[PDB]
Amino acid sequence: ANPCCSNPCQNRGECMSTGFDQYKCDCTRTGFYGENCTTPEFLTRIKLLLKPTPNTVHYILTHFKGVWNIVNNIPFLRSLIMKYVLTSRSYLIDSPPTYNVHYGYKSWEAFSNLSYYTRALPPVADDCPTPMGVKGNKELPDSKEVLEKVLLRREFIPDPQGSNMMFAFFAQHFTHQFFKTDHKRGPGFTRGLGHGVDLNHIYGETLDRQHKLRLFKDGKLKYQVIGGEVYPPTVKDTQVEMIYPPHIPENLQFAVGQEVFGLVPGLMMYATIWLREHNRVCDILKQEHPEWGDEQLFQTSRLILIGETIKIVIEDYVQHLSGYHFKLKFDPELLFNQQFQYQNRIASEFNTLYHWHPLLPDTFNIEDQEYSFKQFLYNNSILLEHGLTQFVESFTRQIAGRVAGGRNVPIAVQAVAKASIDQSREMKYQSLNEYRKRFSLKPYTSFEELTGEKEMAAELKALYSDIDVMELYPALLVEKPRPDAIFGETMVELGAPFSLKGLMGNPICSPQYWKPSTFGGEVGFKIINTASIQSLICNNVKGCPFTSFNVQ
Amino acid sequence: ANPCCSNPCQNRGECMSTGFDQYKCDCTRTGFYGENCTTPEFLTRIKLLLKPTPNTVHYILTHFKGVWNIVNNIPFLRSLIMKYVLTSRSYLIDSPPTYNVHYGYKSWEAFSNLSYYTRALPPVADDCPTPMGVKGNKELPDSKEVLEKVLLRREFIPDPQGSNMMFAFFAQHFTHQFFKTDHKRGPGFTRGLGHGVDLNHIYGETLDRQHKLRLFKDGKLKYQVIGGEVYPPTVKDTQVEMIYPPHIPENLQFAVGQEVFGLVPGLMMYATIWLREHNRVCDILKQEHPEWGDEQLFQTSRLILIGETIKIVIEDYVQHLSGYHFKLKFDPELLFNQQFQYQNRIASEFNTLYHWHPLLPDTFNIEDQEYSFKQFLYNNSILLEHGLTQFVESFTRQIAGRVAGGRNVPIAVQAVAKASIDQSREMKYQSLNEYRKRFSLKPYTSFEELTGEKEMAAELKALYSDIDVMELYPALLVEKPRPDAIFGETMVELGAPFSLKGLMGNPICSPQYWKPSTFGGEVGFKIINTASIQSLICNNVKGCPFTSFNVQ
Ligand code: HEM
Ligand code: HEM
Ligand SMILES: *[C@@H]1O[C@H](CO)[C@@H](O[C@@H]2O[C@H](CO)[C@@H](O[C@@H]3O[C@H](CO)[C@@H](O)[C@H](O)[C@H]3NC(C)=O)[C@H](O)[C@H]2NC(C)=O)[C@H](O)[C@H]1NC(C)=O
Ligand SMILES: *[C@@H]1O[C@H](CO)[C@@H](O[C@@H]2O[C@H](CO)[C@@H](O[C@@H]3O[C@H](CO)[C@@H](O)[C@H](O)[C@H]3NC(C)=O)[C@H](O)[C@H]2NC(C)=O)[C@H](O)[C@H]1NC(C)=O
Ligand SMILES: CC(C)(C)c1cc2c(cc1Cl)C=C(C(=O)O)[C@@H](C(F)(F)F)O2
Ligand SMILES: CC(C)(C)c1cc2c(cc1Cl)C=C(C(=O)O)[C@@H](C(F)(F)F)O2
Ligand SMILES: CCCCCCCCO[C@@H]1O[C@H](CO)[C@@H](O)[C@H](O)[C@H]1O
Ligand SMILES: *[C@@H]1O[C@H](CO)[C@@H](O)[C@H](O)[C@H]1NC(C)=O
Ligand SMILES: *[C@@H]1O[C@H](CO)[C@@H](O)[C@H](O)[C@H]1NC(C)=O
Ligand SMILES: *[C@H]1O[C@H](CO)[C@@H](O)[C@H](O)[C@H]1NC(C)=O
Ligand SMILES: *[C@H]1O[C@H](CO)[C@@H](O)[C@H](O)[C@H]1NC(C)=O
Repeated sequence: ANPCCSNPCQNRGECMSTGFDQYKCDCTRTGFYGENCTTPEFLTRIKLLLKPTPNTVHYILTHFKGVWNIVNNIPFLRSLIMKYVLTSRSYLIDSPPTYNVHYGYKSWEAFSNLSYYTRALPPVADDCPTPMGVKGNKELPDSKEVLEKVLLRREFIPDPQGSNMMFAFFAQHFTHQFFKTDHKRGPGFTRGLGHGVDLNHIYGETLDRQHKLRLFKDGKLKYQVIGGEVYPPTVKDTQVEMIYPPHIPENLQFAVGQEVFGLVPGLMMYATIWLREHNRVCDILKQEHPEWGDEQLFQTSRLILIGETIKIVIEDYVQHLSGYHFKLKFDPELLFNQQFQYQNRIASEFNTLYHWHPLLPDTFNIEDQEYSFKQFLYNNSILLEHGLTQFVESFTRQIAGRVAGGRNVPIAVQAVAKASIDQSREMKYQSLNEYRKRFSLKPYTSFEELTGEKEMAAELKALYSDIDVMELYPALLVEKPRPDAIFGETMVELGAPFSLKGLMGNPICSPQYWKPSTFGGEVGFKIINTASIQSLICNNVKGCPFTSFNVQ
Repeated sequence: ANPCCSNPCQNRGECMSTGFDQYKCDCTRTGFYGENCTTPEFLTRIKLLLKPTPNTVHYILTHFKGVWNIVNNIPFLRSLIMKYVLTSRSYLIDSPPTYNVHYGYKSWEAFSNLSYYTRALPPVADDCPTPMGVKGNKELPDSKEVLEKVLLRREFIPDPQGSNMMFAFFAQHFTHQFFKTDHKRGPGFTRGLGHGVDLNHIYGETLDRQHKLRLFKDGKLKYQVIGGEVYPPTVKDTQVEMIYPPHIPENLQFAVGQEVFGLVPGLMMYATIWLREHNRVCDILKQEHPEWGDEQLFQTSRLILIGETIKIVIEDYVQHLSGYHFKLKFDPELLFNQQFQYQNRIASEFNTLYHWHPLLPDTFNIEDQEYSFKQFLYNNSILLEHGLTQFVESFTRQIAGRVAGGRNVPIAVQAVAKASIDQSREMKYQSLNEYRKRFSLKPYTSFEELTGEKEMAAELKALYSDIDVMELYPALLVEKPRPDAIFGETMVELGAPFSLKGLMGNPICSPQYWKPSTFGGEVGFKIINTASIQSLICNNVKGCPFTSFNVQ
């Protein structure tokens, strides 16, 4: 009987109850007034008429290759354009943060406690008649049925943007430093207390773990040689807890920063490349500074690789996803005269939307073999057999699957995609349309509008009845794609504002950090400002193989 | 060894070592260039010709009362002047933070680890030949020697600005939520992980402790009634940990946020006052929101009390130090069109500079009683015998001591003063003049200029030999005060920027937090926006006694 269950307040205003059956919207700063904040101020009307849509802005950025080439080669214009991509999205995220799984009103508990993931929209209250609020049946549809009807794979669908296994395993590698759900406490809690890109997946969370993995000479990380080739050290040597099953022998239990990376050989491939990069950067700084000791050689090297990570994510990874002919840029200076809060907190909804399991193929194709999931998982024997070089050639070739578009989730991993739906409801996620309004988008008026077709749309109607009851995770994996694109509209417009805050809100982008002495001089600063996915591979893998986040 | 020991790089330039005996300065965004960042850019010269000194500004806000009398009453103007006091300060503090006691270069470990206090200037390196880097003798003067000669009180010196014991105990009480040193680890570490105004001294550091302190009905805090007067609850009842000497009987072991507050009866005064307040705010919030439950009551009250703390801090407490005829405002909307980061980290030098033990009188005077240190400390029966009303009346009347100007630390607490000296040296603090430069003040050119007299200057020159080797903390309590003022130049110009960062950087002062609905309605917002020390006492002390931070 909470009178805010129906989400009455609009355009980002806030609902407060003023009696057992009465509510009241606080419209402050929202550019609208009236009972439910639906009447615009004069200025706000003009702003709306002149502002374009996400789908129109997408057209321009993905057409006119000749105009964008002129723009891409004038340094001054390129910067101005990129500034606009950055600034036009900051307002979409709340920072300092606000809600979480247990708090639908701003509290000190919801602000102070770094073990929760924060939330873009608050959770439906426990005393609301229906799960979404006051719309829909008493219980949501069966998740197993949604899994089977519109998510699972029949015939493999490839990414028409030509993504590959270098890209998928890099997605999985990067993200698994900040997305680390503490399943003991629940779906809405986290073990990455750094909230953002601290490279804990190489160096460890605690100080205790960090020291076990360090050599204490020349700033380096422990390692071992097998087959005349540098690999991570063992568990028997170092004492770092890893999640292996007991039938793995001692000499194959590798130790790295992220306790879970032993369970896939693609994770452990990047694992070894990033480790090699650290020790390579140690050698560079050592020559520049023979006066430096072990700690400063280490602590500076970590700063450089946080620089490299962010650089590649913006100019190779997000560049590849985007589709754009415009060349994106990592250059923190664009924000020094703007209103940016250098800070971040991981949103539950960012974790949920990044479950891109439809990328994974039915088999894994290295050299002359086709490995199955049961053969691939837990099996580092494969790595040593083939070597880093063969892995890179082979995974640059193999094509990954389409995320949006529906019905392309691998059966090996059906359990996982079902968990995504169940844990959403358990965390009390508001509906798709309330989430699209939250990020300034037009609500879908039908299931056919969502999927751009008739078969899955017809299924989804029968199961949900009202389009305003449709859920976020499933909608993302079924949404109509952009032309020859990997993703739909909702994925990108929610995904991007979350991502940019965790990349640019890193303290090394802050004015007082972003200067050459921070990283050991000009020589260091240049590693960050010329890093790429192709050089990361070439510097650290025998014979310097060609690579890319797309098939050729 | 280290070729940056002599502190070459001026104007905030950062020193780096490019080999065993050769350095380099990073002048990025300083305004200067050249080997040591000393050659000014054109606009920098121009700005230094127009900027007035801090003493010029001080004189202007403390004269012209007929002109400030009009400004105050015309709200348009008032706001423009506050916005000047707020923004003129901001360039001084590093936010995100940078250094700490172990790291004199920037590092993930220094940024990431919330257990340290931060550092405004970096530590002096270990392998430097002297304590201040290169200047002075092998070792500093004997701290006993320093303490006895210029710091200890001979005869009591009253504060010319009329500061009383209400102000003494508000200072101690208020700041002991974020100055909470971890003496097992060492002086550069903290137990206060909110690095700010979270009010852990009323509610607790951990969710564990807070729950033990709460009533779980109407959002209230637990309490007991002794002779018709409401006091905090026992340790028996709560199970919360406090620090009492063995002889204290079960019924006088009170339970409060900060575990150390039982030791001093003046602290217990304010802890009982704010507890009565919290519960008072709950009763109001229930007449308004009879729908609400226990969590939402407790949590909105705790948000409201934070705002009252900040309100009273700026418009009574800091207003009283200032001596200004102009009336300060607490208004978060003044920073909504400025660049300002909404975060903070407490800094060692803030901790050190706020050891204002010269405030303490020779005895604590209540009704017709003059209690000694020995009698006053650890003895809460004194508070139960006289009662809140009479504690307030007595403390509104009793003048506290002058801090600056020398020779006013009372003997009882001399070991504290010495420790302040010795711990600074332990934490490798730099010189006084290195700190004055850092906050854009003029370095002192002699001990006589610093003190404004002859006798202490001669004894200090005899000990230190060179003005450039003088230490920060003893300097603060020796400094020539402003005309009839409690402090001098240095204390304020370092103090104010650190503090405004802790007041205004509070998450409750951002755009998304600062609006009626965060505080449960317009009623709740009114309780912050008309808060004062006078009303805090009036509503929570029997007979609404008159109070103030200065003797009539
Ligand atoms: C063979 C490779 C993979 C396997 C075996 C796998 C399987 C799993 C499993 C079992 C979970 C735990 C879910 C739960 O218990 O509820 C998980 C989490 C997750 N996966 Fe994968 N997945 C793989 C590849 C990927 C890829 C390519 C991505 C794309 C970036 C991805 C994204 C995620 C995300 C975001 C989570 C949640 C992380 C967290 O909250 O802790 N996964 N995966
Ligand atoms: C009148 C009774 C007081 C006594 C007996 C006293 C004595 C002491 C002692 C023994 C310590 C170190 C041990 C501890 O943490 O308990 C200390 C530290 C300190 N004192 Fe006091 N003091 C008194 C009042 C004040 C006042 C009026 C102020 C004014 C602001 C003040 C400011 C501080 C500060 C900021 C610290 C450092 C605390 C920390 O870092 O944890 N004290 N004092
Ligand atoms: C961030 O929020 C979390 C959720 O509130 C806190 O984690 C919770 O800490 C509680 C104790 O401080 C646990 O409460 C349980 O309480 C009973 C009653 O006293 C105890 O017997 C139980 O042992 C205790 N724990 C368990 C596991 O039963 C909560 O369980 C615990 N976690 C969860 C998921 O609820 C964090 O402490 C908080 N952060 C901070 C700094 O306080
Ligand atoms: C933030 O900073 C603090 C300083 O680095 C950390 O506190 C230190 O944690 C260490 C744990 O790794 C303690 O180590 C002691 O010393 C040896 C070193 O080899 C260990 O084996 C011992 O087990 C350990 N204990 C004893 C009794 O020797 C440090 O002593 C400890 N304290 C201090 C004052 O330095 C914090 O851990 C750190 N937090 C994080 C998250 O990084
Ligand atoms: C808007 C634009 C340029 C297309 C864009 C696309 C992005 C990202 C950022 C931007 Cl600005 C970051 C992404 C990530 O971090 O994975 C992904 C995202 F789908 F959002 F998840 O693609
Ligand atoms: C510049 C002006 C207005 C005089 C000023 C004075 C202050 C403070 C803030 C300002 Cl803006 C805060 C203070 C504190 O927190 O105790 C003290 C300080 F001495 F600085 F420590 O007095
Ligand atoms: C009450 C604390 C003083 C006892 C310790 C002896 C310190 C001696 O110090 C002397 O004190 C004289 C009298 O105040 C001053 O005139 C001298 O300048 C000073 O050197
Ligand atoms: C693991 O990989 C090895 C090496 O190719 C292979 O022979 C073996 O069958 C795999 N083991 C399992 C349990 O699948
Ligand atoms: C504390 O003061 C009271 C008077 O209020 C006195 O009776 C008592 O002796 C003192 N207590 C102790 C433990 O010294
Ligand atoms: C808000 O709009 C109007 C009042 O202007 C009212 O008819 C409507 O019922 C209000 N809110 C909802 C959720 O219907
Ligand atoms: C910096 O100042 C000048 C260079 O202009 C040089 O003579 C001097 O020795 C340098 N170092 C120091 C410590 O002043």
